[PDB]
Amino acid sequence: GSHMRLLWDYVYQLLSDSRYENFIRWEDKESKIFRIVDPNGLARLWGNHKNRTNMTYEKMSRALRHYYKLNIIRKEPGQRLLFRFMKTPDEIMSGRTDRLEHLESQ
Repeated sequence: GSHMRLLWDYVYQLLSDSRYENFIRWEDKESKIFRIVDPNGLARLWGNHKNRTNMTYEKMSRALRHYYKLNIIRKEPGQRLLFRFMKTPDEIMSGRTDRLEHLESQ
């Protein structure tokens, strides 16, 4: 495509498709809540998307940790790989992940 997906932008695509629901899945689509079902598998998707060898779940979690501050994704109380989108892409693209587009290009 012409538009590269961010890590959070990527999970959306993975979230809505079943072939990835083993790596990640909506827990509550309309609440924008998702569980990372298999982060190891999911990160290989991430590295697959960005065409990187050294892309691990650690690398993905870095992005997530950054997304929290930038009011993108949040972390729930108690669960492991559960995450809730603080905002939706339309809202997030209002400057929050503007800088992000530049680092998540690699």
